[PDB]
Amino acid sequence: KTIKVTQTKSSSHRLKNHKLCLQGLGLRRIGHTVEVQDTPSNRGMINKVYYMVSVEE
Amino acid sequence: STKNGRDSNPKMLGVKVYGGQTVTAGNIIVRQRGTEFHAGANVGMGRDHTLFATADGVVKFEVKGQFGRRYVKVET
RNA sequence: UAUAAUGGGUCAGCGACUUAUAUUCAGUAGCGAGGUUAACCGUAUAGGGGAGCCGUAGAGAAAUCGAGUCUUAAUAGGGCG
RNA sequence: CCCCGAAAGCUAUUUAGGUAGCGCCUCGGACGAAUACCAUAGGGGGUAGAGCACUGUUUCGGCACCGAUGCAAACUCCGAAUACCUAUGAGUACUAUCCGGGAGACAGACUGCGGGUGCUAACGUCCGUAGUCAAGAGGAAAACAAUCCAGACCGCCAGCUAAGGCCCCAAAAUCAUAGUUAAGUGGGAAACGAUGUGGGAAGGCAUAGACAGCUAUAGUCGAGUCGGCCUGCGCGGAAGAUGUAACGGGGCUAAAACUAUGUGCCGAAGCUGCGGAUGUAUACUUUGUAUACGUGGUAGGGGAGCGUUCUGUAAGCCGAUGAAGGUGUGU
RNA sequence: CGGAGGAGUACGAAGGUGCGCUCAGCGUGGUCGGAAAUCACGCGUAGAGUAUAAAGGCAAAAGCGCGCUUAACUGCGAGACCCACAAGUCGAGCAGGUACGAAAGUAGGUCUUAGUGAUCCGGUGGUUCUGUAUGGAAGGGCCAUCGCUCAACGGAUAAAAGGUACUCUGGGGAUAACAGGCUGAUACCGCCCAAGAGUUCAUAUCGACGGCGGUGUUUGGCACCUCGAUGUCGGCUCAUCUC
RNA sequence: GCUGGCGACCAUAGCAAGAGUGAACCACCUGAUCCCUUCCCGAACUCAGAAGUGAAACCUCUUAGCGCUGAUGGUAGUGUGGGAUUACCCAUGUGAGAGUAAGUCAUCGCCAGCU
Repeated sequence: KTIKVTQTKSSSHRLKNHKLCLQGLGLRRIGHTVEVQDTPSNRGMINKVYYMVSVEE
Repeated sequence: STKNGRDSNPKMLGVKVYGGQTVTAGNIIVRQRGTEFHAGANVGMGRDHTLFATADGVVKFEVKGQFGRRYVKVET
C-alpha cells in the first residue's frame, strides 16, 4: 500500500515540471528516500521522472 | 529594393469559452471572421458574427443538421 | 579578457552623494475628534501671540444641493460617494 | 558581517549606445489553500504525416473527357503526438492574490530541437522553444565562458559514489571469458577501384570422373570447383609552407586496438560520518532552548555592526613611579 | 532591406421591412444571328454572385426583384473580448417616438475584417450655467458640429537649405578602409564516367554531356581582435621554408 | 395493415434502375362568375366545383449498379531519457492517412382518417 522512492540523479538541469514532480513527491536531494501512498496520482509523478528515481516496490 | 514588406496588425480570433465551462449572460464565446460556428439555444450572434451567451448555464458544442454545421449552445 | 584592450614608476599626505527649503512614505514620542502655532513681544530655549494650516463629506463644468449628488422626460438604468 | 536576488523583452519615442509605462527583483502590510505538480472527466483545432475530392502543376496511353502515374509555404476528401482551457480529487510544498516604499534593466552569447535568409557556407543573420554562461566555484574533455557530471556556511591526514577511467608520466585490472584487425587501422576526408580477410542465404557442374595445365571435343591425373547476392573489420583514392606536429607524451599487435558479457577498484567542494556557526518557522506556553527546512552570487533591495575627530556626562578618572605618537612581542 | 496583394472610397438606396425568385456550364432545335445577342426543352452540376484586394463565410440564402417607407432614431445599458497608456470591439434588455406586417415579430446602416489624425487655437447652432460694486453686456463654460497628405501618419515651431582638403571637441573596435581570424560561393589543382577526334584504334595524345574531392596564392561573405594609433604601393639590403 | 400532417436523425439513412397503389386520402383534373393574380400569360398564386385518370407526380417494394460506412495487422509521424548528425537508432508511452476483409436499399415519436 506504500512504496519507497529514492532519488538517484541531480535535478538541477531538468525540466520545470520534472522538478515540480520531485518536489511534489517530497524528494530533496540525491540519495533521499521517501515513503508514499500507492495511488495513481503519485504513480503519475513517479512515472514522469522514472529516469532519476529508484522504486522499491 | 523589394516591393514587399507589409502586414496587418493581429486580431486575436478564436474560441474563448470551451465545452463544460459555466457562463453568465453576455459572455463572448467565439470570435470569428466568418460563421464557422452557428448559434444554438440561448446563444446570440452579433453584427460581426460574434457568438455570445444570452443566459446562464454550461457551454456545449455539437454537430447537427442536414448540412453538418457546427453549433454551440448553452444549457441552463 | 592571462590577454598583445584601458589605468597605475614607488611611498607619504590630500581627493568625490552635501546644504537649505517644500512634499510623500516608514519608524518613534506627545495630544487625540481634534492637533498645532508663524511673524512678533519677552534681561529671552520659559511665558505670551489663534491670524493661519491639516483632519472632520461628497456630487456636479457651474449655479446649486448634501448622506447623497450628476445625467435623463423618467422615482428607470448607470457613474462617482 | 548576515538574508534575498534580476534583465538584456513588449509598446512609444527627430527614437535606435537615452527615456517612459508594462514584464522580471526586493522590503512592509492585509489575507490563508482561493496556487502549483499528478490522476480522472469534458472541450476546440488543421501542424507532422498523408492524399488528389478543390486550385495549380507532371508523365504515358485511349477518345476538354476516360485509364494508369507523381508533386505543393501562400492546395485539402483527411488527420495525430504534444501544447492550451475548465471541473473534481489524494499527497507534497510558504503557494496564489490584493495594497503600498525602493530599484535595476530595455548591447546579450553558445548548444540541442522547429524554421525564414545565406551556398542545407560562416564562432554569419532573424524568430519560436529548452539548458548553461552572464551572476557559478569543483571533477572529466591535454590546454578549452556557453559540452558531460554536479550547485561551494566553516573545519577533519575518515567512508561511498557520478561523468570519466584502471601499462608508465599519474589514483585504480599488464582482470576473466569468447571473437575481429595487420592497416600503428585505432590516432582526419568523397565519388570510384580491387581473388585482403570473417560470417550468412541460395544456385551451376562434378568419382558414367568436375577446374587449371598439357597432348590432336578425346586423352594421361584424382576432389572439389565455378560465378554471383547480403553483411563485419581493413586497402588505394590522400600535395604546403619555422620543427616530429592529424593518440597529450612514452610506448602498445593472442594489445595498452575494436565488438559482447561479467567481477572488483579508482574517481568531485555530490552523499555519509564527527565537531562548530548562522537565517526562518513550529513547540517550550519570558526563556535561549529542542525539532524541521535552508545558508554560490553581478546590477539592485533589506538588516546589524567596527573604528576616526569634536560637545555633554567631566572642577570626574588615568599621567614625570612617564600621556599622545613611533617600533617589536604575546594574546 | 523575408514571399505576395490591397486602402486614404462608394451608396437616400446599394439602408428598414413584408412578399416573392434561384446561379453558372453543356446539348438540342429555332430569321437575319454567327464562336458567343434573344426563344423553347433537356442533362449533369455550385464551378455564378456577393460596390472593391484576399481570407473566413453565405438556403431562414448574407445572392436576385417588387410595394410601402426613414431604426443611417433619442436616453441608456447587465455582461464580456482586447489592451503599457491613450484608444478599439460585441452586446441581451429597459423607456420614448416611428416604419413595415393579419400576426408572432424585425429594424440603433450596408456578410465581416481597410476607407484614417490626439491636444492646442479659432468658426457656427442651442443653453432653467457664470457674469470682478449693482442691472445688463463683452468674455468664459456645457451640449452638437466645422477647419490637417500634421502621410517622418503618438502629430519637437505659426514659420527653415547646403559646404568644409582651412577645420575643432566629446566618444566607438557598439561600426567601415590595412593586416589577422571563421567560411570556401568564386579561384587554382586532382580524380570518376566516357559521346567522340586520332587512315583503323575512347584511353600514344586530346576528350563533349555529367559527377566527386583537395588547397587556402584570387575576387568575395561575416564583423571576432586592434580607433587613450597594429602607421606604407613599389624599389634597395638581407633572407627562411614548401613542392 | 394503408393514407395525411408535424418532429427526432442527416447517406449503413443517398442516388440510379425495375415493379405496384385509387374504398378513403393525395395527386393530376373542369372553368375564371365574384376575392385575388402575372414588368405578358388562371403557367405559378386564388376562388367556385367533381365530369374523368392513377398517365404524370408523390408514396411503398426489389436489386449491391454508383455512392456511403468500415475492421484486425503493418507502416509514417510523435512526448520523455539516451546515442548519433541527410534526419536516423535504442528504451518507454502514443498512433494515423491510404489500402484489404466485411457491411448497408435505415431507425424512432405525437396526432387524425380508412379497414
